Amino acid sequence: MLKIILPSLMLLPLTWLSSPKKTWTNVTSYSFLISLTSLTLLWQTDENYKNFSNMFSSDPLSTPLIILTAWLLPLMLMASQNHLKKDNNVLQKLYISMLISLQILLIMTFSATELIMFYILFEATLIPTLIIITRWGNQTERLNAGIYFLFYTLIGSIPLLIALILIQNHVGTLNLMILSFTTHTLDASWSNNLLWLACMMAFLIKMPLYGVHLWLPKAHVEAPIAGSMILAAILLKLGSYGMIRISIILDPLTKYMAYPFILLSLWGMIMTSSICLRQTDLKSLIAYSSVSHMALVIASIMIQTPWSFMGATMLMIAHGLTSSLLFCLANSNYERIHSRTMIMARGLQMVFPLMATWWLMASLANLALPPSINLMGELFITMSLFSWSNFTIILMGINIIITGMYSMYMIITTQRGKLTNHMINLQPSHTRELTLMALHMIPLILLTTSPKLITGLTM
Amino acid sequence: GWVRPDLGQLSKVTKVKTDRPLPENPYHSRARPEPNPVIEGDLKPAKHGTRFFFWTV
Ligand SMILES: CCCCCCCCCCCCCCCCCC(=O)OC[C@H](COP(=O)([O-])OCC[N+](C)(C)C)OC(=O)CCCCCCCCCCCCCCCCC
Ligand SMILES: CCCCCCCCCCCCCCCCCC(=O)OC[C@H](COP(=O)(O)OCCN)OC(=O)CCCCCCCCCCCCCCCCC
Repeated sequence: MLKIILPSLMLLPLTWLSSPKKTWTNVTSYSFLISLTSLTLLWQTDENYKNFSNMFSSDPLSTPLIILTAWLLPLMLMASQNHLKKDNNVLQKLYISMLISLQILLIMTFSATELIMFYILFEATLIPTLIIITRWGNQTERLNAGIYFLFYTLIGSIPLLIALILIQNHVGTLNLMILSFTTHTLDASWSNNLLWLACMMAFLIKMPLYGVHLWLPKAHVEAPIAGSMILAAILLKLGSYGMIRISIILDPLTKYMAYPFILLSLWGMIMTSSICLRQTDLKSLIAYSSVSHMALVIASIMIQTPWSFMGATMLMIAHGLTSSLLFCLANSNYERIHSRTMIMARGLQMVFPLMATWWLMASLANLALPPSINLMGELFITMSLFSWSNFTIILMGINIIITGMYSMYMIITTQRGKLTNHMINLQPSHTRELTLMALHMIPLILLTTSPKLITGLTM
Repeated sequence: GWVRPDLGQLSKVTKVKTDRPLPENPYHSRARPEPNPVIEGDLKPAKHGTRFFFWTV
């Protein structure tokens, strides 16, 4: 794991020592090489998990998240290159440093084998996202968005810290593999119910429920493109990863203690898809779509079926890729027009043909299309939920119908129709942003071609 | 035939001889309970380092 962490650590001296005319080139190229290096722990021949160190470990669950983070860092650099062109060199290098530190801390978080170290790196990732959102956001409400994001996360995470220290004082180790082996059943008391709530609510805040979710649209609207990318593609999945990790020591009482959150997830995915239907902001629409998909992930992890876990992992990776792609496309239009109003730019398929192709493919990934890991994850989540109770299929069907409706509504209202001819400042395309869309979409095709990698722990 | 003592003669120690036995336990002292069993041995290093959470060393 150190062979991946240390080059990413040395990215920062490269960033601060590179010439100002070569900084973006050097950091982007070496971060691509670091992702290529991070591809090496897919070499999983045996069923044994790759335990490199006494503190670092690999997993069929942790590996796709690490590879996605290492892949997404150069994509964030490419996306954030254009909107920092009229900026001080020190500020540009500081922004690149924030992105690189996010990548380092997230790789360490996913590869950490101890829950307390996972918590430390969890809040360590909480810091530079706040700095990015507040310092480089565009509108006034970035400060409110940062406050909401930070303190939703912290009020979630403090009972998680209390619960982790309780578990460490009880069993003596707080190591994931020792807990997984000598896990102990809980005697179903009110203290154990509160312990379950304390160790769940941090991750239930971090990936959005129907309740606490109000920080996500604010942060996504007010964040720059790299911040939206890192949030919607890694941090919600970080909450899901934490839930999958910590659910193993709560064996007997999850089967009744998970009831309110399953209902909250299903009805909330319906309501957030409805908001996507009647939403006037493109980034808000993508954010609420992310809430709906993560609600599906919450329901699968709560019902704790092998099909549910596999579908949860597939939906995690697929949703990260397609949400980053949608955010990048919306950011390209926003860099053209300097407004996120959805109804204002309408006939963009006329002037941007292949960007419209990327829009069409991104929306076909957003809805569940059967040659895609999106439909793979959503379909196996549906199968596990219907096994859990047959009446969940009604909520699933309503969610799928509204999902198709808001995705095709997005395509029709922002690409098709008569072109708003008054918008003179529609530059043709940047090879950079077309490359950005291609680097989002081609991994979706490859993971569709071989979905055994995205299958998680259970099979 | 008595001689009055000098200026500094009555104010010194005398070393009087007696046959009364010396009291072996003045103050009627109690058992004086034994101290703690001090641990002896070679100072080996701490096992597996500090054992503070995830710190290996
Ligand atoms: C962001 C989400 C916030 C809301 C949900 C938070 C969790 C709600 C349910 C848990 C109770 C509150 C958090 C306790 C954290 C520690 C849990 C734990 O270790 O439980 C086992 C312990 C019990 O320890 P034990 O299990 O060792 O008990 C001994 C048991 N025998 C003898 C059988 C071995 O629970 C507690 O000690 C709970 C005491 C809580 C006192 C403080 C309450 C503060 C107010 C509550 C809400 C706080 C968050 C919201 C603040 C406002 C936000 C707007
Ligand atoms: C793992 C975590 C990932 C997280 C995100 C990572 C992003 C960065 C990725 C960096 C590169 C990693 C690539 C990972 C995928 C690799 C794909 C691959 O080569 O898979 C192997 C597969 C053959 O292997 P095999 O063992 O036969 O497959 C299982 C069979 N039991 O090979 C093949 O089958 C050949 C594949 C290449 C040849 C071209 C395929 C063209 C497919 C066209 C599809 C058209 C339809 C698309 C519809 C889309 C709709 C939305």
